[PDB]
Amino acid sequence: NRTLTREQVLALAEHIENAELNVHDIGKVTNDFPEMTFADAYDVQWEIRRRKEARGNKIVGLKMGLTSWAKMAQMGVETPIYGFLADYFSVPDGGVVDCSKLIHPKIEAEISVVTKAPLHGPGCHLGDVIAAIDYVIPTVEVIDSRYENFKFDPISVVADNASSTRFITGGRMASLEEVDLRTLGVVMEKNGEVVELGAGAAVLGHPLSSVAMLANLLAERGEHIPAGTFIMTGGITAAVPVAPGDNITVRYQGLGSVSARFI
Ligand SMILES: O=C(O)CCCCC(=O)O
Ligand SMILES: [Mg+2]
Ligand SMILES: [Mg+2]
Repeated sequence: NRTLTREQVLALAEHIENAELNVHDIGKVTNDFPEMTFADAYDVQWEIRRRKEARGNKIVGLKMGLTSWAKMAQMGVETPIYGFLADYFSVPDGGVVDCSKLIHPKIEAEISVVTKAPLHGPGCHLGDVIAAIDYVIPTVEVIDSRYENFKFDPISVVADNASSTRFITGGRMASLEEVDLRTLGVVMEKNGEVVELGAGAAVLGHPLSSVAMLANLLAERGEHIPAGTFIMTGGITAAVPVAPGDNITVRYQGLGSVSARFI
């Protein structure tokens, strides 16, 4: 189920990573490799992860993307995708994000979890996930595809680490039993006014179902979710462009707010 040579996997990972590291867009890689498969793209993504680990970056988490019924159908896929989170992606509550290091960023409000027991697929279900959740973390993702004008496809997007670039944590980081992730209301304000809202159910019907799905996806490569993993479960709100000068505040029902400023 692969079409790339090893040399191509290595060179594509360099090419795609350089676009993020040097803040420029690129053509979608499937233009040059039309036969590229999901396994190829994940090969490329995991190689970019290796490149970052090799230079000393810690991988502090994983994210899930295309977690909407609408999102999957737009992309012609039947399942979500995942990507990894490097330590320098992390931004503190109330922090300042430098847009000069971003290409064409947008923000999404999400809910994250940190696990306290390993999770394995295949066949991981909602019931398997519950006790493995330590606590939840209100999180705003900054997504920033390295493909120009968002002219892409899901295979290219996987290869580009699912557009990951920054994430901002904040609010109250509470045990799972204190929080209903299905009914969790989230309100995104930008420049002083409400611009988007949503509920946790927008994530596959339940954000914990996204965690179960992630375990199953990882199992396809013989991987799993180790205890202690931070997982961003998916977009609760629609993605919103951000630019220098913007202030955002995202309010999480019963869990405070997450804020950031852009320059
Ligand atoms: O849902 C995500 O977090 C990944 C989205 C990747 C595609 C995009 O850049 O819009
Ligand atoms: Mg650089
Ligand atoms: Mg996201």
